[PDB]
Amino acid sequence: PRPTVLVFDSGVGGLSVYDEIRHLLPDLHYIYAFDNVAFPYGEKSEAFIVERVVAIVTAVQERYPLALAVVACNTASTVSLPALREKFDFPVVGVVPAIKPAARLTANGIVGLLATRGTVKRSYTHELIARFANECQIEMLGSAEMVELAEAKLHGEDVSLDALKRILRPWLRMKEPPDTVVLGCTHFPLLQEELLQVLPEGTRLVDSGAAIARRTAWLLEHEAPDAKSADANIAFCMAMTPGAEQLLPVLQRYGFETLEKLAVLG
Ligand SMILES: CC(=O)N[C@H]1[C@@H](OP(=O)(O)OP(=O)(O)OC[C@H]2O[C@@H](n3ccc(=O)[nH]c3=O)[C@H](O)[C@@H]2O)O[C@H](CO)[C@@H](O)[C@@H]1O[C@H](C)C(=O)N[C@@H](C)C(=O)O
Ligand SMILES: N[C@@H](CCC(=O)O)C(=O)O
Repeated sequence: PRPTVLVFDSGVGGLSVYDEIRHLLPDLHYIYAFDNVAFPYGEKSEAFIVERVVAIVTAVQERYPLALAVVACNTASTVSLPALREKFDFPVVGVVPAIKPAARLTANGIVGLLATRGTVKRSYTHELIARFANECQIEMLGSAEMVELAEAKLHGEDVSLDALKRILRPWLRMKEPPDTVVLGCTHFPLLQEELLQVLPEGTRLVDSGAAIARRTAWLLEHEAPDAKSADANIAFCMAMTPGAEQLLPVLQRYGFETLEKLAVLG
């Protein structure tokens, strides 16, 4: 039996964070849960999102006591953390765009932020940009379409590079584009290869994955309750739809043998 860790996202983006966590802590009892019923969260009202994520974690907790939970979703983290930390007695990890380290890595002072449409309109974002990136200029680019490209990719469809170039056209037309790009959407690291083929040579991609993994390992050491299981890793969807089912092969490649429907009360 090993500590049970939940990794949550509205869709497949959570898998990029999970991938980093499992690389650091490979023997844990992982539970991956994705809200295919309410995806995408980017458009949704914040009041709905908070209630929804709290309800999903509540349902997961009923199936398995949790040692720790990761909200590997930018559009949910910020607004949901206080509520989740109040209701549960296990540490909760959140995610915010890696602007801070990107600001210390840029050489030309131009830092780009790729996030979903809803994330670039949040006050939480605008604030972080001023708090740890006062010495550099931030180029924001929100794209709900890129999220879909990531979803498509893990569903078996090939990513159209032309679609990406179009989305990134603004940056490709810059005299001096960002030399550092923050992936502020957990779906984006999944498109790393494609992004590197389209973005100008020398662009460095930065995300929160490895840092989340380290934070997870620290919490499992200094805060997580003794909640463990010997059961194999499992993936939960909120509705057994063709779309969710189509993720089975990828989920299996990621280490989740089974995909089951989770009953949620919210
Ligand atoms: C060990 C620690 O306290 N880390 C905090 C610190 O990040 P810093 O860049 O200095 O170091 P790092 O831990 O290597 O993190 C790198 C980057 O990864 C991301 N990161 C890291 C840890 C985490 O739990 N969540 C997260 O989103 C951040 O964008 C951070 O900017 O400063 C960041 C900016 O304030 C914090 O988001 C980050 O997480 C802490 C644990 C935190 O409070 N995170 C938020 C999400 C929360 O729990 O409410
Ligand atoms: N994984 C995405 C979720 C995108 C969405 O649901 O709109 C994020 O980090 O917010």
